[PDB]
Amino acid sequence: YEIQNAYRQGYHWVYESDIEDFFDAVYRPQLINRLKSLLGNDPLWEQIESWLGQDIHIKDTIIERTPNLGLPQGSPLSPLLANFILDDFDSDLETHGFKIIRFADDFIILCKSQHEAQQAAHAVEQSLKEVKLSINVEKTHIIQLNQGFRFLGYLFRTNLPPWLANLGTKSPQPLKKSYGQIETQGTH
Amino acid sequence: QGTHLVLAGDAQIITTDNQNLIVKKDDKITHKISLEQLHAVTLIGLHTMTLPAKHRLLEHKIPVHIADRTGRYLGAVTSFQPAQNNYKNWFIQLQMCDREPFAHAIAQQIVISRIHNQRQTLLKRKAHRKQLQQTLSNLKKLQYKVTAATKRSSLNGLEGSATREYFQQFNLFLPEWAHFSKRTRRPPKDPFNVLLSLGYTILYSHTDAILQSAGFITWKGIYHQQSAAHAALASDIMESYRHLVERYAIYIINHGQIKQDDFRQEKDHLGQDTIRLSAEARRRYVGGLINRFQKFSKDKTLHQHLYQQAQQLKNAMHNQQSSQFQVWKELK
Amino acid sequence: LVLAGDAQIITTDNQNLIVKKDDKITHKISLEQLHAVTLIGLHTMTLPAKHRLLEHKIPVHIADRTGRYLGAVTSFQPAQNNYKNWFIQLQMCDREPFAHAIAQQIVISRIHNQRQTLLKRKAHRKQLQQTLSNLKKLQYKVTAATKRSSLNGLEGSATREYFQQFNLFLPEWAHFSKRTRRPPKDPFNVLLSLGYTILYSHTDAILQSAGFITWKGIYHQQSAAHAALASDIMESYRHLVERYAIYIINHGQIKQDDFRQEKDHLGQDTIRLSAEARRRYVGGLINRFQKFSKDKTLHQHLYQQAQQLKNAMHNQQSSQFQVWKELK
Amino acid sequence: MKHYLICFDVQHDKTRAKLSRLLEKYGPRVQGSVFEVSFKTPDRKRQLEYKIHQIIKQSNTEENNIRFYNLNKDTIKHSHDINGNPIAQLPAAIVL
Amino acid sequence: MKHYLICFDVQHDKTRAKLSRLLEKYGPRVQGSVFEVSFKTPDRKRQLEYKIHQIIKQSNTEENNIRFYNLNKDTIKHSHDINGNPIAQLPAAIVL
Repeated sequence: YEIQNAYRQGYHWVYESDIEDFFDAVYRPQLINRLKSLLGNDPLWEQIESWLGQDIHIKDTIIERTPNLGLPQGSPLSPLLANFILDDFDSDLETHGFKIIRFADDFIILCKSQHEAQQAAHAVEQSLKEVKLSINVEKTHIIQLNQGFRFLGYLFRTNLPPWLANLGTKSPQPLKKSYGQIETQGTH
Repeated sequence: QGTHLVLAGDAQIITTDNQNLIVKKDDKITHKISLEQLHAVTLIGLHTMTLPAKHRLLEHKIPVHIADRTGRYLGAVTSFQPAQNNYKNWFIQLQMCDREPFAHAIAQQIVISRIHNQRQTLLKRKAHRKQLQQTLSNLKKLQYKVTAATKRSSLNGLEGSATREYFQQFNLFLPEWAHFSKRTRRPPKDPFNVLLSLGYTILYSHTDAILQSAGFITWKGIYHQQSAAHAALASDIMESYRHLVERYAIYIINHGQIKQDDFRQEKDHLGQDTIRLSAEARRRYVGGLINRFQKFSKDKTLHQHLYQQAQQLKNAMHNQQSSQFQVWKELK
Repeated sequence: LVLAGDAQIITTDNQNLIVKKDDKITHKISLEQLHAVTLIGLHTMTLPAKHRLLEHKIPVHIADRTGRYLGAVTSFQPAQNNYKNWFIQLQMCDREPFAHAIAQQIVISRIHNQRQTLLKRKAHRKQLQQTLSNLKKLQYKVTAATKRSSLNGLEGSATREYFQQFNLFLPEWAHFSKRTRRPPKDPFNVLLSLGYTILYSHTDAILQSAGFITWKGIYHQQSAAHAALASDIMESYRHLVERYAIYIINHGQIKQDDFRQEKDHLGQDTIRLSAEARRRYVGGLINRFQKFSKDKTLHQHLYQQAQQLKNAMHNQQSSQFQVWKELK
Repeated sequence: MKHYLICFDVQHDKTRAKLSRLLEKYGPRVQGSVFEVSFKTPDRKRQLEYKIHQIIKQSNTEENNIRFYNLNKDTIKHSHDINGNPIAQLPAAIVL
Repeated sequence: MKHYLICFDVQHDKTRAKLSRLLEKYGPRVQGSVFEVSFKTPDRKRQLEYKIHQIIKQSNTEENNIRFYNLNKDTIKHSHDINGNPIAQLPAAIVL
């Protein structure tokens, strides 16, 4: 009933649900504040930040990340702490015409149209191409990326939110019962 | 052959007298070349060309190579004979850019020339020589090792060490506000990296266009990685000439044509903090750098020189001999 | 698009191509529908328009009022940067047995077409018997030619003995004995040298859209300002220009009051067409191109033949490509 | 049978109303002023065209911006809006 | 190489004014709100739809009342006006 109600709202397209796509958009001080409210003031929280905001070394190149933004993929705390504060994206999914339906420790992504996703993906691809060019030409050594960590291998071998690009790398699916295309003589 | 005329300035006007080609700038005749001593034309930017000139050139089999304002190579007004040169040397380049003795000989010569020129740049200061005797001796020691290294990664390491030892010393030259310490960042946070970045991009674009005009495939490189997002051969040959940008940048900052006022602190649409160069200052700097490109030598300008170098490399590949291609070394 | 008119000035919109004559707009064609463009005459093209047509990889061919060919504005970067088909072509064109087989096919097609066109003039059959037999003998040797260097001489002799017979059909004011190519200096030769460039521009645009590089040829090794491959394929289809010219001259559509005679740039007797006669001739030629053999225009036959040639070259078989060879 | 879409732009405030009141019977008012219609024999198309002409004579200004764009099977197959929803589609067998 | 027909009815005049001015360049204004557009490669269609998304986000109305139809080579053949005039016919060779 919730799915059909959302179809009535206009959300005609669905996406495969993966929490990975939401690793690059997390704003950490809100998460630390929520934990500090639940479990109380503690000296562990500082340590937690020092585990999440580190810098990657690849071939004498330091790939950083924007301060107070993101959760590192390939870490054990990240899948637990990503869906803990997933609901805070709802407004940022509401303005762009996206909805999430939760059930059985899982969710599903509903959207009206697929144009902002493709524009975010194309912006990310162009940005990565310029970054590779400025690696090979101007001999840059400290690279700060905001998005696109999933294609971090590519370098070596208006603003839209960073989860839009990760959604746009995928291809969505749609959700008097007619039964085919009309014939030469008509419909039966 | 003949003169290979290159127009990379600002809005010249080309006209013909039916036996000569006349290039005027603000009605002052800048070039007047007979059609028997002309070999090609290269138009970088917007240059009006009177129709009798175009017909006279096409009748004499003189190609016109058209390139964008930035330096991207588009095409050429040609006929059969001038356009046979754009494809009669594709296969031999792909053969001879993979054979390791040839490629490694040329990649040894290029790095030798680069380290030689960046020694010469410090030699010409003559005011802080005593502090730089150690650095020049170190650069000589690093240069002498390139004559023996029989792999590409060794060349990369030697050139990287030489470049670091060359940039560690510029804090003596620049004034107080322009002192820079850390290596270059992709989003700049200091002025000198901004100036160097503009210079490197301009030189790369122009080298790329002039290499493509001679008949080369610029993604097959002899010393760099064959890759997209850049041309290997253009970023390969441009290494010998990189000292012009650095010398010019030091000159501009020291002589006061660019001050602290001209740099603008801002945040891009991505939100990352940047410092950039204002539009008037950027136009002034680009014009001055192209002027230095034009003042390369009394006989040749830089573009004609690069065309001659490309012809030399073409002959070297054609005859299989790896030492007929002598690289520019700035011998005094 | 063709510009055979009088003194047009092409300019751009960054989205559209605008053709203004004396500040009067004549056309505003979109860049998404344009395929090529030919400039016969004294037409201008602003440099940003050249930038836009060189970005979209739209060919433009140039000529002069006399009709002789000058050159082209082409780019040397491939379609999607895939250098595959170009490398295949540049390998295959210089292989000797393959190129020899295709050049033999093209020469045999050309000589058969010439014999056929000399065969449909009934009233002059007695005058045209021996010549036809001699062409047969030349064809009888083209199969026995074992080196690519002999084909040029055989085709030259065939074309000479063919063109020497047009003095019988044509009126006395348009007689000629030799095809004068670079400076056309006869009333009849301007017609041929103005139709060949339209035919060449059509086949060249089709070939470049197929994926080829037109500059390298199979049978035409050394050429003068014509792209070798387009001027190689159009060998079989160049009796559609040596029949239309006879039809135009004989049936009174074009008469000697149209030609303008001048001295050009140093002083040479040059005969050309005024603008209106050029427009009529080019329009009629394109109309006759459209009315090719039924169900297929000439463009839709040349794309078929280009695909057949590509499949012959990729599979390394010279038997897949079949020359046109107009009906017995 | 042939599928057409009729698109008209008339400025007379009453004549536009009368064409709107006429064309809603033969096909759905798909857009604000664009209809889709279908015919099986061309004489039925001619009858509709004559009705349209009869209505537009009362304008007394001679408006003629009424276009009948055809629609094929594959043309309908390739058609879509921005969202990607197939449009102007027809059913083969309704199992009501 | 695909022909398309572009039609809309957006409620606010200023919001659809930018739609109209964007769409003048891509094809002629054949009627009051109808455009005939020619495309060579679908990436131009994708970027045009991306900009249409941009302006409809600007309008803050969520208008899906933009409709694209195809026009094949023979779909053109049966297309016409009320007075029988053929429409949307693209030339093969202009002899300007």
